[PDB]
This record gives sequence, C-alpha cells and structure tokens, in this order.
Amino acid sequence: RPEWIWLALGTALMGLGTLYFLVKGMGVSDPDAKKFYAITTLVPAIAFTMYLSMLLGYGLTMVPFGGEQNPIYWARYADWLFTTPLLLLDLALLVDADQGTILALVGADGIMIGTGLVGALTKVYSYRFVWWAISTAAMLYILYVLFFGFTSKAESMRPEVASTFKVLRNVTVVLWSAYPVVWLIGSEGAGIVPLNIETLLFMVLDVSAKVGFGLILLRSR
Amino acid sequence: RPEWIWLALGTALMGLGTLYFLVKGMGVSDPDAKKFYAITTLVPAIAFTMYLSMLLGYGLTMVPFGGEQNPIYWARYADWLFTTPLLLLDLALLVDADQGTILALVGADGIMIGTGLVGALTKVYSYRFVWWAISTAAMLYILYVLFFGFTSKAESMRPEVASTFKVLRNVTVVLWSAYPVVWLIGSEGAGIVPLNIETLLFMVLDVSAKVGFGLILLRSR
Amino acid sequence: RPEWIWLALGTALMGLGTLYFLVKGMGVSDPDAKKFYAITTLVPAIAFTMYLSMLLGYGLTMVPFGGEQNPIYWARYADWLFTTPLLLLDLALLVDADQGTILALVGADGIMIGTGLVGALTKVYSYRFVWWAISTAAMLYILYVLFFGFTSKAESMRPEVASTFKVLRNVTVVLWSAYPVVWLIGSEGAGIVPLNIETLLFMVLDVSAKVGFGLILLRSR
Ligand SMILES: CC(C)CCC[C@H](C)CCC[C@@H](C)CCC[C@H](C)CCOC[C@H](COP(=O)(O)OC[C@@H](O)COP(=O)(O)O)OCC[C@@H](C)CCC[C@H](C)CCC[C@@H](C)CCCC(C)C
Ligand SMILES: CC(C)CCC[C@H](C)CCC[C@@H](C)CCC[C@H](C)CCOC[C@H](COP(=O)(O)OC[C@@H](O)COP(=O)(O)O)OCC[C@@H](C)CCC[C@H](C)CCC[C@@H](C)CCCC(C)C
Ligand SMILES: CC(C)CCC[C@H](C)CCC[C@@H](C)CCC[C@H](C)CCOC[C@H](COP(=O)(O)OC[C@@H](O)COP(=O)(O)O)OCC[C@@H](C)CCC[C@H](C)CCC[C@@H](C)CCCC(C)C
Ligand SMILES: CC(C)CCC[C@H](C)CCC[C@@H](C)CCC[C@H](C)CCOC[C@H](COP(=O)(O)OC[C@@H](O)COP(=O)(O)O)OCC[C@@H](C)CCC[C@H](C)CCC[C@@H](C)CCCC(C)C
Ligand SMILES: CC(C)CCC[C@H](C)CCC[C@@H](C)CCC[C@H](C)CCOC[C@H](COP(=O)(O)OC[C@@H](O)COP(=O)(O)O)OCC[C@@H](C)CCC[C@H](C)CCC[C@@H](C)CCCC(C)C
Ligand SMILES: CC(C)CCC[C@H](C)CCC[C@@H](C)CCC[C@H](C)CCOC[C@H](COP(=O)(O)OC[C@@H](O)COP(=O)(O)O)OCC[C@@H](C)CCC[C@H](C)CCC[C@@H](C)CCCC(C)C
Ligand SMILES: CC(C)CCC[C@H](C)CCC[C@@H](C)CCC[C@H](C)CCOC[C@H](COP(=O)(O)OC[C@@H](O)COP(=O)(O)O)OCC[C@@H](C)CCC[C@H](C)CCC[C@@H](C)CCCC(C)C
Ligand SMILES: CC(C)CCC[C@H](C)CCC[C@@H](C)CCC[C@H](C)CCOC[C@H](COP(=O)(O)OC[C@@H](O)COP(=O)(O)O)OCC[C@@H](C)CCC[C@H](C)CCC[C@@H](C)CCCC(C)C
Ligand SMILES: CC(C)CCC[C@H](C)CCC[C@@H](C)CCC[C@H](C)CCOC[C@H](COP(=O)(O)OC[C@@H](O)COP(=O)(O)O)OCC[C@@H](C)CCC[C@H](C)CCC[C@@H](C)CCCC(C)C
Ligand SMILES: *C/C=C(C)/C=C/C=C(C)/C=C/C1=C(C)CCCC1(C)C
Ligand SMILES: *C/C=C(C)/C=C/C=C(C)/C=C/C1=C(C)CCCC1(C)C
Ligand SMILES: *C/C=C(C)/C=C/C=C(C)/C=C/C1=C(C)CCCC1(C)C
Repeated sequence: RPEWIWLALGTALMGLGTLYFLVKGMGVSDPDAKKFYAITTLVPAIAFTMYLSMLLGYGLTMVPFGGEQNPIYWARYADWLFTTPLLLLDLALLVDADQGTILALVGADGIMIGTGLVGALTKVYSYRFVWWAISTAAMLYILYVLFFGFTSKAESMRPEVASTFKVLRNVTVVLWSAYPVVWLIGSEGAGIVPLNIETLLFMVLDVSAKVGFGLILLRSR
Repeated sequence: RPEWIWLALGTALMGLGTLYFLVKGMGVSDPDAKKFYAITTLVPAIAFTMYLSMLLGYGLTMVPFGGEQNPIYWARYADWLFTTPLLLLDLALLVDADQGTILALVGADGIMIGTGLVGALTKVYSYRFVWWAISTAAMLYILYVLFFGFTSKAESMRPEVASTFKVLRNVTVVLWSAYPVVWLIGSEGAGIVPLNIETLLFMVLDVSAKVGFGLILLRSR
Repeated sequence: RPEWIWLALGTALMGLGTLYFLVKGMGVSDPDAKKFYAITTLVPAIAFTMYLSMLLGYGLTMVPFGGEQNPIYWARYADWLFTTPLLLLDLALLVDADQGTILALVGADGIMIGTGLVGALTKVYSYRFVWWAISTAAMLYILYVLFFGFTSKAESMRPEVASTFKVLRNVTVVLWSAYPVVWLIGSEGAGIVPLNIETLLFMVLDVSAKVGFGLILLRSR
C-alpha cells in the first residue's frame, strides 16, 4: 500500500532531474559537452518514465515468489538495465576511450543487471541467490575495472575531470554496493524488511545515483 | 476479420520494398552509399517480417483493454521500435555526425516508441493517454531536433542531399504526426474508428514512410 | 528428464571457457587485442549464464506446441541472439571495418535469430517452417556476406589473421548449417529425434562454435 508515496516522490524528483537537466544541459554543447549532457539526461528521462510505470503499476498483479506485486520490480530492472549501461558509458567515456574496455565493461554491466533480473524472476525457492551471487561477481568486475579506470590516468586534460571522476567513483561504488545489500535483505531476497523499506531504500539509491551523478557531471561540465 | 487484406497487402508491399532495395541498393557501395543502403534496407526487412507476424498473428488472443486481439499491436510496436531508430539514424547520419546529437535523438526516439508501447499495453481504463501524452512530448522532441537538423547546415556536399533531406523532413513530419492522431482516435486510444481503419491507416503510413523514405534515399543516392 | 546431464556439462564447459578466457585473454591488450579478447569473452560469459538458466529452467513449464518444456528453448534463443551478433562482429572486425557492411550483417543476423525465435514460439501447427524458411534465407545471407568477407582481402597485416579467418569461416559455416538442420529435424521442427538429442546436438554445436572460435582467436592473438 505505502509504496505510492515513495514512488510518487521518485516520479516527481526524477522527472524534475530530467527537465532541469534539459534546461541546464542544452546550452553550449556540440561534441563532448553535448555527449555528456545527452548521455546523462537520457538516464533521468528513462528513470522518470519507469517511475511513473512503477507508481501506476500496469500489466498484471501476479506473484513470482511472495505476496508482493511484480510491476514494481520489473520496472526497477528496466530502469537499471538502461541506466547502468549509459552511466557506465558516460564515466568510461570521460577517461578511457578504448573500444575493448568500454564494450567489455558494458557487456559485464549487461549481464549484471540482466542476470539480477533472472534471479529476481526465478520461481524456485532457493537459487535466486545463485543468480544473486553471479550478479555479485559481475558487479565486482565492473568495480575492479573502475579501479583500473581511475588507475590508468593517461590522456587527461584539466584537473576538474580528475576530481569529478574521483567523487563519481566513490558515489558509484557506494550506491552500487548498497544495491545488492538492499536487494538481498529486502525486496526479492529474504524479506528481512517489510515492504515499504525496499521501495524507500532502492529509490534513495536510485535518485541519489542518477540525479547525484548528473549533478557531479553538471559540476564537471 | 478484415485486417488480413490490409496486412497481406502490407506483407507483399513491404517484402517487395525489401527485395527491390536489396537489388537496387547493392551496386556500387562500400562506405557512405552502402551505409545508407544497408540502414534503409534493414528497415523494410524488419517491417516485412513483422507484417507476416501480424498477418499470421502468433502468440495468443488475449485482450489488454477491448474486444480486439493483441498480436497485431505488439507487432506494430516491434516494427516501429526498430524502424524508427534506424530511419532517424539514417537521416541524422546524412547531416549531423555529432555523437551527442545522434545518441540523444535515438534515446528520445527509444522512449517515444517504448513508452507508446507502455501506454498501449496498460490495463487500466483511463491513463493510456498519460503515456500517450509522454509519447507526444517525445515525438515533439524528435521533430524539434529535426528542425535543428535542417537549420544547422554546416558540413554539406552536393545540393542533392539538401533537397533529399528537405522532402524527407516533410514526409517524416507528416507521417509521424499522422501516427499519433490515428493511434489516439482508433486502435488503442478511444475507438472512434471501427477496426479495419486502424490497420488500413497505420499500414498506409507504415509503407509510405518506409518505402517512401527508402525511395527518396534511392533518389538521393 | 535426461537434458540435465547435457546442460550441466554445457554449464561447466562454457563457464570454464569464460573463466579460462578471462585469464588467458587479459594479458597484454589495450586496443585491437583487448577488443578481440573482450568481444570473444563476453560470448562464453553469456552462454554460461544462459546454460545455468537452461539447466535450472526457471519461469514456468508451459508448452508452445508439443509435450516439451519452454525454458530450454527460450534460453537457447537468448544465447544465440547475443552470441551470434558478437561473434559475427568479431570476425567482421578482423577483416572488414565498413560501417555499412557490419551494420547490415548484424541486422541480418538479428532477424536470423529473432525470426528463428518467432518461428520457435508460433502456436499454429504448420507455419513454423515459414519462419524457419525466412531464417534460412537470413542465415544464407550471413554466409554469402562471409563469402565476400573472405573474398575482399584488402587491408591485411600478418599472414596469421588470414589463416585464422580461413579456419574460422569453415567452422562457422559448418556449425551454423548444423544449427538449422538439427532445429528442423528435432527440437521445435518436426520431432524426428526424441528429446535428448536436441540438447546434445545443439550443445555440441554451441560449445564447439563459441569455445572453438574463442580458441581459434586465442591462436590468432
Ligand atoms: C539491448 C539493450 C537492453 C541494452 C542497451 C545497451 C546499449 C547498447 C548501450 C549504449 C552504449 C552506446 C552509447 C555506445 C557508443 C558508441 C560510440 C559513440 C561509437 C564511437 O566509435 C569510436 C570508438 C571505437 O573505438 P576504437 O578502439 O577506435 O575501435 C572501433 C572499431 O569497432 C571500428 O572498426 P575497426 O576497428 O575494425 O576499424 O568507440 C567505440 C567504443 C564503444 C563505446 C562501442 C559500443 C558498441 C555497442 C553500442 C555496444 C552494444 C552492447 C551489446 C552487445 C550489449 C549486450 C548485452 C549482453 C548481456 C549480451
Ligand atoms: C544475458 C543477460 C542479458 C540475461 C539474459 C536474461 C533473459 C533476458 C531472460 C528474460 C526472460 C523473462 C522475460 C521471463 C519471464 C517469465 C514470466 C514470469 C512468465 C510470464 O507469465 C506472466 C507473468 C507471470 O508469470 P506466471 O504466468 O504467473 O508464471 C507461472 C505461474 O503460473 C506459476 O508460478 P509458480 O510455480 O512460481 O507458482 O507476468 C507477466 C510478467 C512479464 C511482463 C515479465 C517481463 C519482465 C520485464 C518487463 C522485461 C524487460 C524487457 C527489456 C527492458 C529487457 C531487455 C533485454 C535486452 C538485453 C535485449
Ligand atoms: C546497503 C548498505 C548498508 C551497504 C553500505 C555499503 C558501503 C557502500 C561500502 C563501504 C566501502 C568503502 C569502505 C569504500 C572505500 C573507498 C576509499 C575511501 C576511496 C579511496 O579514496 C580516498 C579518498 C580520500 O583520500 P585522499 O587521499 O584525499 O584521496 C585523493 C587521491 O586519489 C589523490 O587525488 P588525485 O589522484 O586525483 O590527484 O576519498 C575519501 C572517500 C569518502 C568519499 C568515503 C565515503 C563514506 C561512506 C562509504 C559513505 C556511506 C553512504 C551510503 C552507503 C549510505 C547508505 C544508505 C543506507 C540506508 C542503505
Ligand atoms: C535495444 C533495441 C530495442 C534498440 C535497438 C536500437 C539500436 C541500438 C540503434 C542503432 C544505431 C546504430 C546503428 C549506431 C551507429 C554507430 C556508429 C556506426 C559508430 C561510429 O562512431 C563514430 C561516431 C562517434 O562520434 P564522436 O563525436 O567522434 O564520439 C565517439 C566516442 O564515443 C568515441 O570515444 P571517445 O570520444 O571517448 O574517444 O559516431 C557515433 C555516433 C552514434 C551513431 C553512436 C550510437 C551508440 C549506440 C549504438 C546507441 C545505442 C542506443 C541505446 C542506449 C538505446 C536505449 C533505449 C532507451 C529508451 C533506454
Ligand atoms: C524506456 C522505454 C524503452 C520503455 C520501457 C518499457 C518496458 C520495455 C516495458 C515492457 C514490459 C511488457 C513486456 C509487459 C507486458 C505484460 C503482458 C500484458 C502480460 C503477460 O501475460 C500474457 C499476455 C496477456 O496478459 P494477461 O495475462 O491477460 O494480463 C492480465 C490478465 O489476466 C487480466 O487483465 P485485466 O485486469 O486488464 O482484465 O499476453 C502475451 C503478451 C506478451 C507477449 C507482450 C509482449 C510485447 C512485445 C511482443 C514486446 C516486444 C519485445 C522487444 C522488441 C522490446 C525491446 C525492448 C528493448 C528496448 C531492450
Ligand atoms: C492523422 C491526420 C489526419 C493528421 C494529419 C496531420 C498533418 C501531418 C500535419 C500538418 C503539419 C504541416 C502544416 C507542416 C508544415 C511544414 C512546412 C510547409 C515546411 C516548410 O517548408 C516549406 C516548403 C516549401 O517552401 P519553399 O520556400 O519553396 O522551401 C524551400 C526552402 O527551405 C529553401 O531550400 P534550401 O534551404 O534547401 O536551399 O515545403 C512545402 C511543404 C509541403 C511538402 C506540404 C505538405 C502537405 C500536407 C502536410 C500533406 C498531408 C498528407 C498526410 C497528413 C495524409 C494523411 C493520411 C490520412 C488518411 C491520415
Ligand atoms: C537489442 C539486442 C538484443 C541486440 C544486441 C546487439 C548489439 C547491438 C550488437 C553489438 C555490436 C557493437 C559491439 C558495435 C560496435 C561499434 C564500434 C565500436 C564503433 C566504432 O565506430 C567506428 C566505425 C564507423 O564506421 P565508418 O564507416 O567510419 O562510419 C561511422 C559513422 O556512423 C560515424 O558518423 P558519420 O559517418 O556521419 O561521420 O565502426 C562502426 C561500425 C559498426 C560496428 C557500428 C554498429 C552500430 C550499432 C552498435 C548496431 C546496433 C544494431 C541494432 C539496430 C540491431 C537491430 C535488430 C534488428 C533485427 C531490428
Ligand atoms: C525483427 C526480429 C528481431 C524479430 C522480432 C520478434 C519479436 C522480438 C517477438 C517476440 C515476442 C514474444 C516475446 C511473444 C511470446 C508470447 C508468449 C508465448 C505468451 C506469454 O504467455 C506465457 C508464456 C506461454 O504462453 P501461453 O500463455 O501458454 O500462450 C497461449 C495459451 O494459453 C494457449 O496456446 P495454444 O493455443 O497453442 O494451446 O510463457 C512464458 C514465456 C515468455 C517468458 C516468452 C519470452 C521469450 C524469451 C525469454 C524472450 C527473450 C528476450 C530478449 C533477449 C529479446 C531481445 C529483443 C531485442 C532485439 C530488443
Ligand atoms: C546437421 C548436419 C547433419 C549438417 C551438416 C552440414 C555441413 C555443415 C555442410 C557441408 C558444407 C561443406 C561442403 C562446405 C565446403 C567448404 C569448402 C571446403 C571451403 C573451401 O576452402 C577449402 C579449404 C582447403 O582448400 P585449400 O585450397 O588448401 O584452401 C586454401 C586457400 O583459400 C588459399 O589460402 P589463402 O587464400 O588464405 O592464401 O578448406 C578445406 C575445408 C575443410 C575444413 C572441410 C570440413 C569438413 C566437414 C564440413 C566437417 C563436418 C563437421 C560437422 C558438420 C559435424 C556435424 C555434427 C552432427 C552430429 C550434427
Ligand atoms: C539509476 C539506477 C541505478 C544506477 C541502478 C543500479 C543497480 C545496480 C548496480 C544493481 C545491482 C544488483 C546486483 C549486483 C545483484 C542483485 C540485483 C541488483 C540489480 C540489485
Ligand atoms: C515504419 C514505421 C514507422 C516510421 C513508424 C512510426 C511510428 C511513430 C512515430 C509512432 C508514434 C506514436 C506516438 C507519438 C504516440 C502513440 C504511439 C505511437 C507509436 C503511435
Ligand atoms: C553459441 C551459439 C551460436 C553460434 C548459435 C548459432 C545459431 C544459429 C546460427 C541458428 C540458426 C537458426 C536458423 C537458421 C533457423 C532455425 C533457428 C536457428 C536459430 C536454429
């Protein structure tokens, strides 16, 4: 029942992030700047849409495993499924311009979310965590590769990008670790937390990561 | 019942467009020419497949909201979902070669179709138009960005490309405005038109946009 | 019932291919080398995941047309659906660097698998082969274009790449012809083979194509 407040809050917040970014972003940009802007604006857009989809909750109300709906989750996975990739793309793009690197990273990302979804939807009783574990592995890979990202400085311009990246990586890591813990504990893991919590926590992370990173990139640009 | 004539007509027409384009297209092309050819040939291909899928209508016969089937619609959304992107890609490619621009544009496109689909499938009674409205917004964005496309001449070769683009934008705009009106009025909107009409109108636009643009690009190349 | 041995074998085998390739691959690579490595490592990854999904068989146990499950097949199509594209991408990348060429090829690929899936899921009795036929056409196109790939030597470095490609094309063709024959005869075609066979044969091809090509590329690099 409660979910609606959190989700509505999210819809508004994210939507706002989107709009705001369209305005702020636009400005003086053709290449790099516009690339960053577009990439980081699309995210919020998506997230907003999805949030409205989550709030309204279309489709049907069937249970995969529990006594909780399925539209919410599905939506989440769509959100993260496009978001993540794009976000990763942006950050990577700021530093590394290696085809192999990026491609690999986005593929790894792909299976992270995707497999997470697999696990989320698995009907069986105890093996959702098998998938979770694989998701964990993938996530770790993304992070390790981010370690490299930072590490390998190479082609760098102004100092600002370095700092932006520095804060960006911390936020990223944090938020992105939070994801799996919250997932495991609540939502589609064990069910340690009631229900509300899932939505609140997950939304907290969502908005913080997307709008936060958007703002850090706003700071950078 | 009637739908089969329209859809069969479409299957044949589109298929023909595809084949024809394979022949016509092929020729002297490696880079640009081949890029244009491939990009504009794939569309028709897809549309044909989908049209056969629509005509045969696989899956199941369940109703989202009404007393009309669901294979047709779904198919349509797949069609537009790949088509649009590719078409937009081609046109953009002809003028603007800005990563940001293109990416943004295709993302916007993405949510246009996608969200359209969301709205199309929503089970609730009155909120399909909420999604429709968002779809409207997105569409508008695509168009506005096309205004820019034209506007920003910059790097240009022969005069022919300018003219081709000129006719292309008109056709595009027209057809693409028609989409939403027809959608709203018939199919999955209100249901002002019987049923037949949905198929006929939507097909008219389809074939005209894809084969027409293909032919305009045929003219250009 | 039997399927589990084949699928478990596959999970292990493929997983091993993935891991092994992460180790072997990694090494000295930034550009080309890393591109090849990443591209060819992702495949196995995917295949593994999917194989675990196939072995465990989540979702539900409904029949499209027969008395055999649906998770297996679905999984297969996901596997091939990403795999193929990536594999094709890698091979193409080794020779041809033509946007048009590649894009076209991957689009053709796209409909190959995709349409194959369409056919696979069609509920009707006799028209699965219509789709199959279209899939056949597409496959053929991929192969013909590969004929060109070989044919058009152009920009070439060392001799090793030529040989690698030479073995790669043979393997590719072979395996890829095998697919459709096995499909038609067993699984979702007629049902000439019991059930086991489908899994065994299809897995044989899978592992051989992915790990084999991976190894040929390992040889090359
Ligand atoms: C399906 C949905 C749900 C998922 C949506 C995800 C979405 C696909 C992700 C968006 C990422 C986009 C924005 C990529 C951006 C491309 C970039 C603008 C192109 C610039 O181009 C220049 C360099 C190439 O670098 P460079 O080193 O010079 O090499 C290049 C040789 O290719 C050339 O040709 P050659 O070398 O032969 O001459 O930047 C090229 C570097 C990279 C940025 C290229 C990215 C390729 C492509 C878009 C990735 C698709 C990912 C999928 C396969 C995901 C699979 C999911 C799995 C779980 C299965
Ligand atoms: C390599 C990576 C990438 C990973 C590969 C993963 C691969 C993509 C797998 C996904 C396959 C999914 C779609 C299977 C979902 C099956 C679904 C539950 C069953 C459909 O039945 C209707 C369902 C409820 O099931 P129900 O019928 O009740 O099932 C059985 C009960 O009768 C008894 O169950 P029990 O025994 O437990 O009691 O409800 C309706 C629910 C549906 C609408 C669920 C769809 C999820 C979400 C909306 C999809 C997102 C779409 C894209 C953004 C994805 C991009 C992919 C790209 C990379 C290309
Ligand atoms: C679900 C929950 C329960 C799970 C939570 C798990 C949590 C995410 C995991 C913790 C993992 C931590 C330990 C990561 C550690 C990173 C490490 C500090 C970064 C290394 O770099 C250190 C710099 C400062 O050192 P300094 O030497 O000055 O560095 C500059 C040079 O690199 C020169 O610069 P240059 O090279 O550019 O010239 O950064 C200083 C770093 C700060 C920014 C540290 C941030 C604190 C903390 C992690 C925030 C917690 C917030 C959320 C988890 C909230 C949860 C919400 C809940 C309700 C779920
Ligand atoms: C999932 C399905 C249903 C949807 C299918 C849609 C399908 C993905 C769309 C097809 C569009 C394709 C054909 C793109 C063509 C790429 C083009 C050939 C690559 C050429 O490359 C050169 C320039 C880069 O330009 P340039 O300015 O020089 O910059 C580049 C820096 O990236 C490099 O690296 P760096 O700069 O760091 O050195 O052209 C690069 C410009 C653009 C053309 C790049 C496009 C990237 C990628 C393919 C877009 C994927 C879109 C998704 C995320 C959709 C999301 C859906 C949403 C609703 C969520
Ligand atoms: C940011 C953008 C991109 C937007 C994000 C959007 C996101 C992608 C959302 C899509 C999620 C979809 C798939 C949910 C569909 C649920 C479906 C209706 C339910 C499944 O149940 C079987 C259905 C009929 O439902 P039914 O069971 O009757 O439902 C309830 C009744 O019991 C009582 O209903 P009521 O209360 O109204 O009486 O029939 C079977 C119908 C299915 C086969 C429908 C699938 C649609 C179409 C074929 C998908 C295209 C696939 C790709 C081309 C998409 C590319 C995505 C990429 C960008 C990666
Ligand atoms: C669902 C339905 C009911 C909804 C229908 C809605 C409809 C789509 C919306 C109408 C929107 C219209 C008003 C758009 C206006 C565009 C505007 C004219 C273009 C501006 O440019 C004008 C040029 C000629 O001026 P000129 O000065 O010579 O221009 C050359 C210089 O740019 C120098 O050139 P350069 O810069 O290159 O050197 O173009 C002249 C333009 C013509 C090509 C105008 C086309 C007419 C009309 C729109 C066709 C209708 C067809 C379909 C809607 C059919 C419906 C089917 C139904 C059953 C649903
Ligand atoms: C949805 C899921 C299920 C499917 C997943 C499939 C996944 C999308 C496939 C992965 C393939 C990826 C890895 C592509 C790699 C891109 C590569 C690194 C970018 C390098 O970039 C440089 C050259 C461009 O070459 P070059 O000749 O110099 O031209 C370029 C002009 O674009 C620039 O701009 P301009 O020319 O204007 O200046 O390499 C560019 C050449 C090509 C490699 C570009 C590829 C574009 C894009 C990624 C393809 C998407 C495919 C979809 C539409 C599939 C549809 C499915 C159908 C059944 C509907
Ligand atoms: C141009 C190309 C690309 C081709 C375009 C093709 C296009 C993509 C089409 C796909 C549309 C699919 C998803 C439709 C599937 C409908 C499904 C069977 C019905 C859903 O109902 C639940 C089903 C069992 O059906 P059921 O309810 O029993 O049906 C009727 C009975 O009541 C009586 O039947 P009968 O009359 O025969 O007795 O079970 C649950 C099964 C589902 C989970 C099936 C999903 C398949 C697989 C997991 C999807 C992979 C996802 C991605 C990797 C795809 C990437 C796409 C990208 C290119 C973007
Ligand atoms: C489902 C099943 C039943 C269906 C099976 C169908 C089967 C796939 C279809 C057969 C199609 C065949 C006939 C393809 C023919 C290719 C042809 C030989 C290649 C041409 O090139 C010839 C070279 C050697 O000539 P040579 O003159 O020395 O060439 C070097 C110069 O190009 C200079 O070099 P360069 O230009 O670089 O300087 O290659 C010599 C080529 C060998 C590598 C030939 C391989 C043998 C055979 C096809 C293997 C069968 C394995 C599987 C089908 C197993 C099935 C498993 C079942 C249980 C299903
Ligand atoms: C805007 C949304 C963002 C940035 C979402 C990110 C989500 C994740 C990094 C999720 C990771 C997960 C796992 C590692 C395992 C369980 C499933 C997930 C999706 C919670
Ligand atoms: C070959 C097919 C083409 C070019 C199809 C294009 C379709 C559209 C531009 C559809 C637009 C829509 C909206 C703006 C809102 C309602 C849903 C749509 C898909 C009709
Ligand atoms: C690792 C997996 C690989 C390389 C799989 C490849 C699969 C194919 C080439 C499948 C081709 C098909 C047809 C031509 C028609 C029937 C359906 C398929 C998928 C068996």
